[PDB]
Amino acid sequence: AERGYSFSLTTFSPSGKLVQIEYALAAVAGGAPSVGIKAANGVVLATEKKQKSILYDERSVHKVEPITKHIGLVYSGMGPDYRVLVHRARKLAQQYYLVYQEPIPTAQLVQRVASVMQEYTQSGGVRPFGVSLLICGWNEGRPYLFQSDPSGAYFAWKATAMGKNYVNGKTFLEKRYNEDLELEDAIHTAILTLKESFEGQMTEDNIEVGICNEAGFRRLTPTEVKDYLAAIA
Amino acid sequence: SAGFDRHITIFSPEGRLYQVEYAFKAINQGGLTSVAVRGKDCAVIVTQKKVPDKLLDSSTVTHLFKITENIGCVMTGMTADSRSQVQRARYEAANWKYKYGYEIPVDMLCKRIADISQVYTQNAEMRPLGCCMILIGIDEEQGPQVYKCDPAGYYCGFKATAAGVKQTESTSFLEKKVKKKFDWTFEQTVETAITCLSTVLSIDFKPSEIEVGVVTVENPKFRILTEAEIDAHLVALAERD
Amino acid sequence: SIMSYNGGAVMAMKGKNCVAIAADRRFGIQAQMVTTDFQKIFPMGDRLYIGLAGLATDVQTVAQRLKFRLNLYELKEGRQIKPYTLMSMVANLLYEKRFGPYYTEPVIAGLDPKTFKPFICSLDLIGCPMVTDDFVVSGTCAEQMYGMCESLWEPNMDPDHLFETISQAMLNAVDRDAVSGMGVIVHIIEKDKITTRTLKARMD
Amino acid sequence: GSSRLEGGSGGDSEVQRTMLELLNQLDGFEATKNIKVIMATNRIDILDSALLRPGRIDRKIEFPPPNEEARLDILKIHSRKMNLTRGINLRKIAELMPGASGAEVKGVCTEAGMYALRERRVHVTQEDFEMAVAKVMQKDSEKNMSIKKLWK
Amino acid sequence: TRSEYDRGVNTFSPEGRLFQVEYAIEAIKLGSTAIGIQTSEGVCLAVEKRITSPLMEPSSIEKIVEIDAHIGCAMSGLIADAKTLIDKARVETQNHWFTYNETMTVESVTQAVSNLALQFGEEDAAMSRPFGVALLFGGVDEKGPQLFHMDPSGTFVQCDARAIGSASEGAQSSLQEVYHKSMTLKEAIKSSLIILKQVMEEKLNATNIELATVQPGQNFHMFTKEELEEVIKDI
Amino acid sequence: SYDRAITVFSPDGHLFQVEYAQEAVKKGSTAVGVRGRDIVVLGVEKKSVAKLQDERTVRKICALDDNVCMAFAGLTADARIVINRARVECQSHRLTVEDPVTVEYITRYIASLKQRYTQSNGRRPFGISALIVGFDFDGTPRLYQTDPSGTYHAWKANAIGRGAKSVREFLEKNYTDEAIETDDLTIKLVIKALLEVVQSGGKNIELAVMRRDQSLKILNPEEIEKYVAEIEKEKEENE
Amino acid sequence: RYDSRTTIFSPEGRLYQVEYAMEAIGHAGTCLGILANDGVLLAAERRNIHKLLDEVFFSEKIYKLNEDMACSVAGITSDANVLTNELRLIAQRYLLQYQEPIPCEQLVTALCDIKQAYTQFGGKRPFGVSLLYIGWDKHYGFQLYQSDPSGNYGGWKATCIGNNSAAAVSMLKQDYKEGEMTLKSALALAIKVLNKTMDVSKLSAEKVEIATLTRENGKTVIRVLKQKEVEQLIKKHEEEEAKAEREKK
Amino acid sequence: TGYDLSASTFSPDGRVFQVEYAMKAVENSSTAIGIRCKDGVVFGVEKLVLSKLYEEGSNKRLFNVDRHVGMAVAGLLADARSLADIAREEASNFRSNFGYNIPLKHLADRVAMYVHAYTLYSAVRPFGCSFMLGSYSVNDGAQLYMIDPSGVSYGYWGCAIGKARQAAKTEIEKLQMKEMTCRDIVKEVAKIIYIVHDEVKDKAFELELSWVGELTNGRHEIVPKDIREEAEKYAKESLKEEDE
Amino acid sequence: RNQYDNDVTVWSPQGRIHQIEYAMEAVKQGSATVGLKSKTHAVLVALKRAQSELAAHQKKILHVDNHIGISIAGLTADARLLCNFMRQECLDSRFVFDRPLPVSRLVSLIGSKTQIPTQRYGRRPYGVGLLIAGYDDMGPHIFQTCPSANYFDCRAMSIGARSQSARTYLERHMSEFMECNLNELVKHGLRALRETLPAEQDLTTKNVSIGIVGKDLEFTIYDDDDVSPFLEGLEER
Repeated sequence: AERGYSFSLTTFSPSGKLVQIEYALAAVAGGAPSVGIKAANGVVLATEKKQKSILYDERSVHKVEPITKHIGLVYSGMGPDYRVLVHRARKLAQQYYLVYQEPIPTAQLVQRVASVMQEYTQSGGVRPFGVSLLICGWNEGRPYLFQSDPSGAYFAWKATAMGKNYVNGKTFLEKRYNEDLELEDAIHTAILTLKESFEGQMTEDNIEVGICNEAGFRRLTPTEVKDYLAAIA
Repeated sequence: SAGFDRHITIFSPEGRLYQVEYAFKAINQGGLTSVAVRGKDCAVIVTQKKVPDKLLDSSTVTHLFKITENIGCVMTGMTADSRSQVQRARYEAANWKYKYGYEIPVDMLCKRIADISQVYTQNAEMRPLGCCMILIGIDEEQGPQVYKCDPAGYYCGFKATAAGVKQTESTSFLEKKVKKKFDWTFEQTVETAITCLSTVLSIDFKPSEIEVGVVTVENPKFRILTEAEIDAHLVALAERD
Repeated sequence: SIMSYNGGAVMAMKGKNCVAIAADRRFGIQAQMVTTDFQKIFPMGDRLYIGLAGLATDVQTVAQRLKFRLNLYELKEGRQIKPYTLMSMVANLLYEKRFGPYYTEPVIAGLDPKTFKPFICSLDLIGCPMVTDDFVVSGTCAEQMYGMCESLWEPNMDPDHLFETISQAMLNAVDRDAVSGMGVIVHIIEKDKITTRTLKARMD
Repeated sequence: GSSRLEGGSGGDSEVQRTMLELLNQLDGFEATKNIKVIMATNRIDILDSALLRPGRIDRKIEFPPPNEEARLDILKIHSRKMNLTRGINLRKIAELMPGASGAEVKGVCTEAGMYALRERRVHVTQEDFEMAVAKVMQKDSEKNMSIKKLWK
Repeated sequence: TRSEYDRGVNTFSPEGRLFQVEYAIEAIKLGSTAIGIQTSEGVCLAVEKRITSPLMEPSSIEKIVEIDAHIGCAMSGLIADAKTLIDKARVETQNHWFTYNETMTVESVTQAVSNLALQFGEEDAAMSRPFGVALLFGGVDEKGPQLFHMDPSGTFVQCDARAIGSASEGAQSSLQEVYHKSMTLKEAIKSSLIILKQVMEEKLNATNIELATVQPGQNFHMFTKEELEEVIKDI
Repeated sequence: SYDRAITVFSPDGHLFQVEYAQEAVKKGSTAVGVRGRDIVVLGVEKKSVAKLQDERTVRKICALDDNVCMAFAGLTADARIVINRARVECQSHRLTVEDPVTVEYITRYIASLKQRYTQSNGRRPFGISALIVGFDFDGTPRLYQTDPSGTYHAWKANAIGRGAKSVREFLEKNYTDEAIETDDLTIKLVIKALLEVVQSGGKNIELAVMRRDQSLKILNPEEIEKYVAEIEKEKEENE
Repeated sequence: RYDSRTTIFSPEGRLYQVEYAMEAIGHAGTCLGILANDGVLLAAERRNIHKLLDEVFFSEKIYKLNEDMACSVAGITSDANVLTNELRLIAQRYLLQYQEPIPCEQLVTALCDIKQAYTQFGGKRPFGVSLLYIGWDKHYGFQLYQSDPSGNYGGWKATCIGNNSAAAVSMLKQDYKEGEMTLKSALALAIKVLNKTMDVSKLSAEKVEIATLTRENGKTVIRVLKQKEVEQLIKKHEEEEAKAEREKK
Repeated sequence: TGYDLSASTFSPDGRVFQVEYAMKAVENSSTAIGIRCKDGVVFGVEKLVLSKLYEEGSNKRLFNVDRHVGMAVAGLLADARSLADIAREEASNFRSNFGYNIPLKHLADRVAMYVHAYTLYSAVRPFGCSFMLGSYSVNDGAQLYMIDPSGVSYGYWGCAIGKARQAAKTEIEKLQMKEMTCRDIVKEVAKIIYIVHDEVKDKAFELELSWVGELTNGRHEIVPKDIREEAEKYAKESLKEEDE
Repeated sequence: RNQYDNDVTVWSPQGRIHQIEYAMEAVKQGSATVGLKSKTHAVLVALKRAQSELAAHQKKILHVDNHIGISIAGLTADARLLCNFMRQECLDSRFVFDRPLPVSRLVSLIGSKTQIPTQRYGRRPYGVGLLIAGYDDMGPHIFQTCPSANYFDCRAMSIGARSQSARTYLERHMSEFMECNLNELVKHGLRALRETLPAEQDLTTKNVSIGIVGKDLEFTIYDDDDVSPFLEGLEER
């Protein structure tokens, strides 16, 4: 394309493309599938978590994790960068709580995580974060599902998917998604969305799902995931 | 798409960090190999030894280090980077104990090392030191733990694993073994590790050309098995096989 | 004392679905009064007032800095700062300079944007929030102000008689206060009504 | 004939000199008496400035895509020989076609006729025309939405 | 091959040369010519002013400037580097007077200016390239009249008579031919003006030259139009 | 490859990128300046704007102080930055020493600013040229001109920008003591010198006038129309 | 090649990186603004209207910088957010220092100085966002300014940035009456130009957002028109278009 | 190649070509050897007097870093001097910090730390010289370690570094070092140096020794004149016997 | 080459650094100087250049603290920087210890200082070769220091362009040293410089610089007429 305008994050290509940011987005796309649904009474995030072998103990490193009693986060991309971002998001939420005696609004948390990504994607000697985050929160009385991208841009998604088969997940959700939904059906919808592009049997211990309702964000236990997989199946 | 290879922070058009991939290639450069396996209430690490001379001091030559009073590690890859990473891990563990008051969990130490490696990968200041570091320890609640610190910040926990030149074959043998009766005794897990090494290197080991470290729930102190103990285990297992 | 230098007096109570925050008007340096229209009550929102009282320089500086940060907060969020969040903000302000404080005693009074429930609190010069269900005072003659407010306050109050209560309490407190008091301004905040009044006071 | 190049081992010297001969013929000595020239091109910016010189090209006509009125007229022109059916709005078809070239309009007519042929028919209707528009203007967009939303 | 060894001031070429410094020395030439002459009666500086167009009032082309009341600096090169080095020289002379309550020697002040010019790429001072300017400090001190030449490379050397600028090579031979150790100030002035007329584009007439003198006595003096015409009458 | 670096020398000894900054200056609307006996005037071409565009936000003449004015030619953002810093330093010098800034002092400071920005490698030169016209505290119609390379000279009348060469030649030919004897002949000369580049003469001309111990005054368009009418009448009469 | 850095001058004296940013602004979602003696207004199109996106924020391109001032962004999202927060900070700093709202010209000057600093210093890419400011102040009533990536600002009666800016500005020049435009006429003209510039079927009320700043009772008010009012305005405009078509028939 | 420039970029094989070039550079200088006898350690080096103008003792390649540790260098002598200064400074810090003499193993670990820190970055070059540390103490026996540009600290009974290292190692392997005493291991070292030295290529030559052991009270120091003379006489006699 | 000599921080694929070699070559770009010592005297003799017959000869011998002098061969900038460093170090040593700084320690410090730039890409190597002639309690010392941070203790050495002839002369005549009066010592040095000079020219009082230190003799520099007592008695070829 514009080859020479591809090794620098501080130089504009003639058409104006940020080639390095686009390549980071491609790296995000080439990652584990993840899906998010905004139910009318909550939010649900799911993400494909196949191991490369039985040796990998599928209980040490998570993919969907909390950031506060009412906010949680899942990722698609590189796991180390994801760990960095989740740590920074936890720190930002704690700073917000210290300054204001009130849990951080999900919109504010997403804004500041996007600001962190912006900070990392503006200098010529740093690598833009190679992940995209899906942040689910239960601020006020309504749910929130946001996406944050390496470019520092964030969105409010009704329901979306990202990763290897993001296009197929998006079409599937476009077909299956109705606004007047419930969290219980949203869980099944997300699980089916994963299964659509999933390879191999969907054992309860190789899929991770996290709900976010009025009771606060919570990663569903393997027993609950098994029960849900039986219910859909 | 070939110019996106001389820097750590440049993304390839397909979104690949060829420099970190080359760091893994350097992991597969020390020649040596190592294996770790956790039993019902104990974990054991065994690594190939290479002392191609009578002049070298085998006492100093090693690849096992006690990161603290209850956690051990086996290195593989460049030896200088290995020692540097070992010292960094020791410092992190001591700092953790000083700051919080209880010894660092093995997963925590592995995570901190992974975070340091990821920082090096992201900020173009140092090359990602190319050593793969396997930790073993005893957690008061979850039992034995084994973890890896590959030079990209990924730190998944394991039941049993291998690192080095023959990691793929060792992994295949270990998964074959673990698919049946994953719960093993101390002797059983030591035998599994040693036989994995022997078969994958297509050779049997004299007591001097092998190192073994062990942690047990009964004795949760990283202990290096002596020549006598390793020879006894070797002979007993070979006889009873 | 440092507070006694510029004097001052501020008080706030809450009745039923309404609040009443008032303060005295004076600026005298030590004894020589300078002016009689010193704005000791600042509106941070539609139904949220702050009654800074203390050293005049600190009062004005804190008012301006608080307005700065609160405008940033509103513009960045999109909401109107809830009274509890305002209390947290002012506490953080005061405690950010613990080693050398702003010699002032903030007193926040307002109505919740959503439930329109009365809220009142007062802080110390280091930022120790102290929420109350009945009333708060701050500034010089805080002793007489305590006496007045506790004696003449009653629960489940009603706007007009609440205004009468605040007027009488502040008037007598400033009357017994030497340094402070050259006129009393009272603000009554309702669910849908703000009323500002200029109670008659002994100009002496 | 396009923007000339520094003649080296990787330069089309023969084509360049033929273009120079064309330049000379268009405007040199013994100017042409009654020989008008109508040159056509798709991208003009690369044409040598010598060609674009007024005198060699005394006029330059642009052919922008139709303004929906040219589109309606082109639909009429290419559907005159088409067994239409009452209750048909070629105007609405034109609006459904934004920024479409005349070739695209002709393809729209051809595909509507193809759809009619599909059912061994001689008809044409709004349904067939709309489907033909959708088929002919198959825009291959980008769907990551992140590369799309980079620019607020 | 001389395209990779001169991208930086701190890169050595195979011949062990600082090509960037040499390049600045070459840049010295673009300026107008200046000639300084030392004599037992003092020192004389004469510079070919190079007015690019009339309507430029002459009191902006500062090729000769005053350093304290006992030295004059003649410049050839970039005006920016000229200004920076002149400011340094003035500040150093005043600092030395303030500290030691005396007048700095011409050698010492030239050494200070050279010390400033030394810092090429040292990450301890902020200039990063050579000062493309050559200076001639002619002054009077306890050691009698003296004249020094300083070049961009920080090298300074005493010169009983020297010429720099565009007409450097052509004027050096003329100075060599016409120089005998003992002269007078008037004789040096006449010789310098003759050489300037020899190596000047324009006809030497009143303006287009500047003439200055430092003598064991009266301070540094700039000859005005009257004296310039008087000398030009019988150069 | 002897280019694209502020701190790299070429065989001829040039700083090609500061030269390029000067070339960038050359691509700006013409600005003339002249000095009189008691009046100093700055004329500038307007280039006109689309009717939808407001005019008060476009400035080529800016007062750096009571007794100093600045005409501009080059990049507009660099102009704004340089003018802001020049005003800041004028007031700072007034603070440091209780005497109004002299034109020579302020132009030297602007030249030093440009020099500082062109010394290093991580900075781009201020691609502008400026004319500073003012009255020293003793009373004198001083006019200096500063270039991107940090070099400043003193002139009696000069033009910078697109028509720099032609307008400078015209001023060269038609600048005389009798031509600046009074405080109206100077203005007539300024409009005469600008008319060789501007078209309307009144719709594409802005004049600023500084009189001794008097604040800057921008001439009204009607006054410019009257003046250009006077010059036209003089030309036809001389014909 | 004279374009590898933002601090490099081409032999012609051109900042190629700055020019690239200016050109790339052409990809931003169309925005435009009109000034009227009654008030000032902005209109802006939503580039992406996918049905799976929420409307959590009641504005995507238009932000409120302070009590008396609003601005529309057009460019890269990250730079737009950075500059919006920075503008809020600048305005509130001026308010803290002087106890009066910053004049719009002063705020524009500050942000444009920062933009120029970015174009001029070291290894930092120029802020690739154009901005349209509207504001009210006691010095010049209502004002509308337009700021470029290169830190250059101009005061305009009515203008447009982003997609199809050329066509939009041509229509504005053709139709805009110099000094006899009211708010209703300005809104009608804005809807008309947006319809003729988007070129995306009909101008859906959901694919556009409009904001209006007007002085009321001595206090400025910036209203973001609701979906109902946008629907009413587009319906009125299409009624006028139908009337014109019928008359022409 | 492309990946050799700078020491912060891995080649596709995973090899740090800059450190490999540092190893190559160190394997181009004069040879040094050390041996750990049962109750001490001995260093020898074949210094090359590049010109007779140099006096005896110039270019001392057997530094002492803290009283009890000797350090024999091989490679770039500038980097050798810098590393010697760093080693002295680290030993001084350790003595100040802990009030007791620095163990040689710990000192070697710290210097390997320093060398690896240098080889990590991209604004500095890897150390272009290797060296050997040796010491003897009552509470620690005799210790010897070898550090190279990559910064590894393997222990040793003996080692050779420089041009002729493999031949020196081969000669050393056939010795009873674990039981031999200082007074004879010194003679063996001199014999080995004279055997491995290349006269037909290096022309000039000088033999430099040192030891630290109990007979020195655990304090490193240079050889006395008579001891060095006797050792070199024995080496010459052994060389003549081999030639016979 | 052509890609391994663009900076001092990169190793060539031969185990050699090319910038250091380039500096060690630049050192040979200067005028010839030599130094030597007796049992009680250290001396340096050098050929001070003349850029032109009009301009005087640039100074050669630099007077470090009274018991030390140096002769430079290389960039004037690096020579001045190193001379200032020497003077500051000797002043600091005299200020802290009430006695002169040893020449060995001085040269060690100089070697470390010149080595540090030879590793980090922050400045070029110090392009000067230094002959340090000093007198400490131990006795007269002559040291050489090169841009590669290598320093030698030399009994009689030469540096600069055309140093091979002087080195050969010193090699031949070294047997004489240690038992020569000061006059004989300076005559030896002058003969070495005559040999290194080409035949058709010679040594004149104008262009030769001499520096001597020794017992109860602080460093003294002779130039111009001052060297007449040596040249006049010096034998002719």
